Amino acid sequence: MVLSEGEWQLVLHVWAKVEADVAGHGQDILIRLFKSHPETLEKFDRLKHLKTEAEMKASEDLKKHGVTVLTALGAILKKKGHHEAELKPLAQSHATKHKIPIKYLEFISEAIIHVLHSRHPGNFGADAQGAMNKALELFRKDIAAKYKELGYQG
Ligand code: HEM
Repeated sequence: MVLSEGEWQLVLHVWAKVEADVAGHGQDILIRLFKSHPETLEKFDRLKHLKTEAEMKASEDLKKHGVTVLTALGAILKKKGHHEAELKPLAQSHATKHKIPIKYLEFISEAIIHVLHSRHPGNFGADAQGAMNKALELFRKDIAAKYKELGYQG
């Protein structure tokens, strides 16, 4: 797939709001992912022991990681589809080191869309949500094509 430039604008216009608080959004997103789909927390060897949302909220390691995730994703969105170099090292670690199935990337995509919708209703109407979803689907499709070259297609 290919997004039009107006779709990328909608995506980078909300993203600019997210970047006002990268650590807070990181936290929200990862917590929404873990509560919705608890099985995903098992993949994290540092975080696994967390039992409640109160524990998640107070974890400095969860917050540090959320910043790591959003910073990497942001650098990929800002590429506007020309992200092949940024996707290589990411596809290699998630496919052969962490072992993250495509299904899980769909779950965090859902958590990103949930949080933006709650925090940014004015900049995340139906068109901008459709453009964010298209941008994350492009991301998943290109990662999945890389997982298969790497021998994982998980
Ligand atoms: C929007 C998609 C995602 C982005 C952009 C992302 C990004 C990253 C980055 C930049 C790192 C550190 C460098 C590396 O290991 O490659 C990382 C590590 C990791 N990622 Fe992801 N990730 C995403 C989705 C996921 C999901 C959905 C899971 C599990 C459900 C997962 C589990 C992990 C684990 C287990 C590590 C290692 C954490 C640690 O022990 O420090 N990732 N991720």
